Amino acid sequence: SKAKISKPAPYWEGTAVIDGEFKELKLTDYRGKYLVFFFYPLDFTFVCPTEIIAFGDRLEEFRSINTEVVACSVDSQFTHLAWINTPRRQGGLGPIRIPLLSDLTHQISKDYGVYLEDSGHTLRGLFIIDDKGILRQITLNDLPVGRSVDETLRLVQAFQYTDKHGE
Amino acid sequence: SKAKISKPAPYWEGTAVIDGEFKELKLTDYRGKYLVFFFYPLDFTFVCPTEIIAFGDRLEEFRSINTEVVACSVDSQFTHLAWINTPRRQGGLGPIRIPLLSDLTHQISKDYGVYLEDSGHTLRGLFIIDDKGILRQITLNDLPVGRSVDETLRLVQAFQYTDKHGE
Amino acid sequence: SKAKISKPAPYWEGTAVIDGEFKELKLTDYRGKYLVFFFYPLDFTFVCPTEIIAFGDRLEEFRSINTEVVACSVDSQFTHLAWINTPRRQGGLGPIRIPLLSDLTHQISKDYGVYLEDSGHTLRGLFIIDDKGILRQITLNDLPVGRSVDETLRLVQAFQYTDKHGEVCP
Amino acid sequence: SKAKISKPAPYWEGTAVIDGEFKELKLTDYRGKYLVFFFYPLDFTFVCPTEIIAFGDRLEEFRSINTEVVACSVDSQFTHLAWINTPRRQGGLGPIRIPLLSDLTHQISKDYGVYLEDSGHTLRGLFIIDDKGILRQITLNDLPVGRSVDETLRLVQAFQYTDKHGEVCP
Amino acid sequence: SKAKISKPAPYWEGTAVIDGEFKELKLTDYRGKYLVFFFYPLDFTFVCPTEIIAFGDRLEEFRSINTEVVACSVDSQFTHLAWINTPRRQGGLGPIRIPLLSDLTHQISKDYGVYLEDSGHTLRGLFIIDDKGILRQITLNDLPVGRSVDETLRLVQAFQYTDKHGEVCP
Amino acid sequence: SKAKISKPAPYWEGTAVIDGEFKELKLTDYRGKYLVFFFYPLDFTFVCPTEIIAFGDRLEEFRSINTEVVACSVDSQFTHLAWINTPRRQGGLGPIRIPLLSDLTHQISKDYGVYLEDSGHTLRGLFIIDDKGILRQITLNDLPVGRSVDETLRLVQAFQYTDKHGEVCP
Amino acid sequence: SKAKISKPAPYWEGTAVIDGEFKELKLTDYRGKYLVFFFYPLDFTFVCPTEIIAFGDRLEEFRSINTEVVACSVDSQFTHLAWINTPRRQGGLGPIRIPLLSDLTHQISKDYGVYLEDSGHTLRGLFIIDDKGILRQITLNDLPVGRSVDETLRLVQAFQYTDKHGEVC
Amino acid sequence: SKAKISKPAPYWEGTAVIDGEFKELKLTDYRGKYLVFFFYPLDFTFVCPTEIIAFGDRLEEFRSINTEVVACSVDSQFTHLAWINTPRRQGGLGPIRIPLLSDLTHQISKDYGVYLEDSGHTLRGLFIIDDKGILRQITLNDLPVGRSVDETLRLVQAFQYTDKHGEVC
Amino acid sequence: LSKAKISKPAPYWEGTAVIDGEFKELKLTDYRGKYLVFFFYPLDFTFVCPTEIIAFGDRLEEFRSINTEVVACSVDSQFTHLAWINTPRRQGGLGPIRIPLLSDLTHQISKDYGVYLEDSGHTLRGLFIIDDKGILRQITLNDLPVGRSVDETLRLVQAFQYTDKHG
Amino acid sequence: LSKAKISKPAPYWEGTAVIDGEFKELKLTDYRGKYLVFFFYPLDFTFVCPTEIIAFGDRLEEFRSINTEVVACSVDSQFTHLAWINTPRRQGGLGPIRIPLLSDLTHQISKDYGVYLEDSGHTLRGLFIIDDKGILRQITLNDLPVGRSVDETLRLVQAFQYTDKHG
Repeated sequence: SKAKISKPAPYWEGTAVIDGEFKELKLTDYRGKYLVFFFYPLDFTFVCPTEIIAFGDRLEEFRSINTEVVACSVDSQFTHLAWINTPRRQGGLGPIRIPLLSDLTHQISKDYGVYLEDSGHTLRGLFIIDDKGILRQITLNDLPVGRSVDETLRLVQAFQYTDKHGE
Repeated sequence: SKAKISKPAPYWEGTAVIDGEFKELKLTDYRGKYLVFFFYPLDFTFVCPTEIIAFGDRLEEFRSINTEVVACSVDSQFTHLAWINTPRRQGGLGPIRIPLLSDLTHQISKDYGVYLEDSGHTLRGLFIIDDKGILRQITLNDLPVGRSVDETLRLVQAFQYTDKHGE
Repeated sequence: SKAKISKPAPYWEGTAVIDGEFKELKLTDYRGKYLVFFFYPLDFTFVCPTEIIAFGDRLEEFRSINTEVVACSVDSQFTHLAWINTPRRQGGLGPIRIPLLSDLTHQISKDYGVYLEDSGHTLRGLFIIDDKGILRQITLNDLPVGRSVDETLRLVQAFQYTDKHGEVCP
Repeated sequence: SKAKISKPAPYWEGTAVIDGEFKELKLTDYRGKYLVFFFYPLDFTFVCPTEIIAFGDRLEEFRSINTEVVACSVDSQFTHLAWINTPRRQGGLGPIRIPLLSDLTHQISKDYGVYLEDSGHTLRGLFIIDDKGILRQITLNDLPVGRSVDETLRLVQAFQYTDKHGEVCP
Repeated sequence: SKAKISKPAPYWEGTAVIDGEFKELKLTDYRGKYLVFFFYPLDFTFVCPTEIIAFGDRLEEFRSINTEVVACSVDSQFTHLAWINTPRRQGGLGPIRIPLLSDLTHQISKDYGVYLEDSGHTLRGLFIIDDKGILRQITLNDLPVGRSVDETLRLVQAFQYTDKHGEVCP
Repeated sequence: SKAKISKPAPYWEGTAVIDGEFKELKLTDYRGKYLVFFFYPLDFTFVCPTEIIAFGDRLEEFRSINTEVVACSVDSQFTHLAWINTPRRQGGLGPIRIPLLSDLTHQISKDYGVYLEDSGHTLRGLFIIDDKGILRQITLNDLPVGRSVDETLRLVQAFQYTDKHGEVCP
Repeated sequence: SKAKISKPAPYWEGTAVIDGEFKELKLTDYRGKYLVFFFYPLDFTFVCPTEIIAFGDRLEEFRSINTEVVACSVDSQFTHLAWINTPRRQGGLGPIRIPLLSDLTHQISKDYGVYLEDSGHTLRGLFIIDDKGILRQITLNDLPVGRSVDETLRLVQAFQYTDKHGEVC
Repeated sequence: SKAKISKPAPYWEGTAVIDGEFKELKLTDYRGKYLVFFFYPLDFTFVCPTEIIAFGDRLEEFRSINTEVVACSVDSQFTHLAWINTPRRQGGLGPIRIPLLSDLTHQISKDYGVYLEDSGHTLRGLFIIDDKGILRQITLNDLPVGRSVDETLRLVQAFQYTDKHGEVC
Repeated sequence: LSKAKISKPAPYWEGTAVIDGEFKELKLTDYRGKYLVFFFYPLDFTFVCPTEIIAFGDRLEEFRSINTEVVACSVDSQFTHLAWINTPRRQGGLGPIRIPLLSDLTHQISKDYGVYLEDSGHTLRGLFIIDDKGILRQITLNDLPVGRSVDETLRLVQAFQYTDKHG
Repeated sequence: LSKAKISKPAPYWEGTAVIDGEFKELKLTDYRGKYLVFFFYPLDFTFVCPTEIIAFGDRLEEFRSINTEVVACSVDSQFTHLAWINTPRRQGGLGPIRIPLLSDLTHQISKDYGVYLEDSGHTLRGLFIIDDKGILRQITLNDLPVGRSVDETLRLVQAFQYTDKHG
């Protein structure tokens, strides 16, 4: 694992799905803004994707504080694309406004210390990266428990407040 | 790579989709029969899956010579399941009678020497394993070119003929 | 770091201040209960200890869901006790309901991966350990931003709910 | 093995019998053409050389798609020439149209990953190399089962088709 | 330990409390003066701080012989400041004229060979460093026993004397 | 090389052609007899095979002094059989009384220090091995020059003589 | 160095001059008593050995508190004896009540961390070892500056006091 | 061993007895000529040295084909000279036309692979070296069995023949 | 390990010696241009008469008339050498002496000449003949109980000087 | 490297010696129970008179009356030693001799006694006094041009036997 608090967050690049198209995406495309970078275990499971949907539905609240949100699994960009194109009712994701980055090679998961070598995918990991590319926060959940948009917004707001005013 | 001609084919186990259900599958479940074990690059691409369909449609010809056929990619069993449940017309696989083994951890691809470390999936690799678990044939194609059911049947028939009659 | 989600949380033992007394405290003392185990950077700073006080003031919310809280810094047990004996209105901690564990040697901070080699103290690390001694959650924050009791309770509840009932929803 | 799909096929050079003469033959001599490069186990066995003869007898099918064929075993160039000079009706090879490369030192077999350390000869390995010297295909068979000219032509055609036009179908 | 008699005292730097405020302090800030540099185990313990106070009250005796005194423990500078701000009556140090240097990382203590790996703090170690930065004397005491200001003054005057005049006694 | 004068000749085994058929042959099959074991570079070359034929025709001279002869090259046993089956007139060996051992893996040749890494075959090497498996004599010739049956007979009789009677001449 | 505070003091053994006689001496011979174990650089030098003399002359202040003193240098036992048999007024040490241990091989000096590799003798090192053989105090001085008997006594008394009562205040 | 067929023969140099005089001799002194370079075990033994004698007595058969012979043992040049100055009829070698090279340090024997570590002398090793300094032939015999001048001649003639014409038939 | 090799430069040494009752820095190379007899003796002030040193002392003009110096060495300090010299013979001392007593306090010189006994802390009886070019010509090592002869040493020096000139 | 250490067992040696004109296997331990003077000389048959060996030969009864044997050694073979003995002195030989000449043909004995000159292939002039318990008591190493004295050797042996008994 290369992810260390107060150090540049580890570099990543891959293929994401953004508004239904394949795009090359780099961690460093987000310099100048806070980034919530998070991992989820797999597309197309039998468990509703409440957390991705929750982050998707609430994106303008991140955007109004100069923050982007990128989600990532070990799935191919082709799987992400199909998942998005499957309607929510059939067990799919549906349209989403959050980029789904593919970590097909697993390099990215390993660098972020979230990769489950016995399973082949990640745990639930979330990372808050500031506008200088510095890693400010790490949250790792065992699989059965998701993340909260509200907790994430508090953390982002607090790191931004302390960046300007100290303490 | 651990795959060597005339040596036991390397052991594998994982989750497969077989008739639309998840099943634990082991290379060694096929002892007593010839096995055509093959890898393909990914589910849900924009390229028709002619080869998987071809092998699927022609399965009884393998079965009448005591031969099973298993296909494998680095995709999750959940992705395989969704791919099978997407109709052929929408860019899916449709029903298939061939197990789709998941190599989510990539261990299996690495052992078979078919894993593309820069890409995160396999090339087009096919392996003929006899009823004693011994590896008899290796075919590796660069991605753009598929396999032939007829060539595969010739090879299986020939190895079976030579097992009994020599030469 | 020896701290791995899904594995036995790394063993620790040390001197804690518990109700104004020095007691030997061990991780296995918490077997049979959930444990919120968190690190904080230093006693006696000029910045209000709002986040440690919050946990102690709200401790019954943990205890009513069979969960204990232990706080830890690299400070000695003597510094802990002096901090506790300083009134909040003077910037002290005041009397507190949760053990303050001393990690003077730095071993526990290092095993938890929260030690800052260049500063000599830890960042803000929090760890949720189930009643079987298994690590379930790791929250690590840069120095300037504290933890939430509400978030921590949501996490503990969620882990106990899924411990008993499993999958979240259809 | 140095043989990797998508990488420059491993360089080789040696003495080949070409139209009953010894010539120095190199892999780069084939630049600008596809090359089917295959190994076979041994000259002068009691088993009909049906598979080597097939390739030579059908060579114009390769040449009309800008492809050359070179066969190779661990035998010396002298053994190759003697095999060629033995009539098919005596079990010899007879005159043949494709070079027979000698890999007497075993280096080329080893670079191709087809050498059998315990036997001192190769298995049945075949390699399709594009006109840029890149390896596109590896076919390795156990000893008792030969290669197909038809399969090999299908593969070469498919690689040239996708070299120019790309993806197979919608 | 890096501390060797007749070699430059091991470099150190850190945050010290000097007249009730945080200051960066370096060993090299003392070039041109003798330095009494001593370690004590911990702030805020139940044992009376006799030895630091004795050095403090008697500081002028060192200053009149061009000598500074600096004390050090593994406590943070914030704990050092709180201890100074605690009246001697409740267990504090009270106002003090000597800097309290913080060795929070434990590096300075390790470099001086005074750190106790099993307890997380130092034993009672004292060092006489001359005006040229050279280490002249090492005193190491097990925990229970303090240092004497008079003995320290005798060693300092002895070194200054032999610096200037070489000779002891015919 | 593992071949050392006065030590057991390096063990070997392989397939030999003996009276026109394949036989497994082992160095230890010769215990109780002297063995002339010699290597020649290749079957089927343009240079006349004078030396093998000379050993062949004169075999009875070795047999009458309890000595066997075995020849070896890196060719396969199939090439050895074809060479024997080729009339001397067209470039063959013709019928032959000495076994042709195959060293296809190159192991036996390496063990005897006769292998040429850059050519893939042996130089002209000959070894006299006594009835107790001990190596008594090594002759190594660059390629162009053959061995003499008379010289080989002189060495064999000399060793048998000194075996029995020790002495050379007063 | 093998000398570590709170750990058994490094074992030593060798020939000492005791009472103008050569005797084999061991650290373990001192179990049951406190030991002031001190190294001095060389016999027969041009500077008054008032520091070894001072310990010998005030020896009873150690013994009345169950403490022995042993002095040690890299000189041979023969040289120690010659030094003793040479009168104070003449460069000698004269008769002395404390054992002089020879560290001729330098093993003991190296074990105590007091050996100077470039000069071939020790600095001025003093070690306080309790009745259980545990090292309690280390005093190391650069060559020009001697030890004080009063400070050594203060230290021994303080260790013995805290051994029994544990608690300054 | 450094002696490898087809490679330059390992360089050697040392003192030889040539013509009853000590001379410095080198492998390179032989460039332009074929060299029979042969090792024999020891001077002064109880068995007829008929094998060195045989080479000396038939030396002209070598020289008429541009070939020199040099014999070598681990004995010193002084011993070689004593052996030469001792008459055949008395255990000696007598006068001899071939240089006797001393390998007293054993370096030359070890470089040629002929040294027996347990006995301290060589086996019966012979080396044929061409006019370009390339090693062409190695003959190694167990101690009891000598070399033949006729076979050596046959070998030299054959190398020279094939050097020029290349092709038996 | 020993650095003293016959026919090689004698190992370099430097230290304090007592010369005519005074301390002087002395080094091996001070002797270049002259032959040097350099010998070790085990210790000052033992109960065994210092016969051999006295013997070399008394016969020093025999060495000097053949351009040869003599230097004695033990591991004792230069302060002990001075006391031993300043102690009358009848009291067990050396008495006045006209050869330098070199101190090998650090023991490095003894170790370099291969005469140090690591279990005792002093040297055995070792003697070295070094020629005017600094070359070691002779090594004599005696177990403790047996001393060196001045006559033998003289014979050896004159023999080396003779063959230096005439072979 | 040398194994010869004063006060330790002399290094073991075995070889062929010429004794009274015959070959005999000889080993160091044949001398246990007696003192042994064991010395090396560089070579047989040189142009330099063999004075020292003859000297030890001629004076052998002086050694034997003090329970002491003498054995001479060079790197020459036992065959050369025999020829040298069987060559009359006036012809440059040794002539009849009553000390064993040991052959160190392999050079191991010379190396173990630290007397072998690796650039020349023979030994320097080395002499060893070994007591009746096999203990090395004295080492004398002389550069080539200078020989050993029988009188010194006698003095050294009698001195060791004297202090063995009386200190």
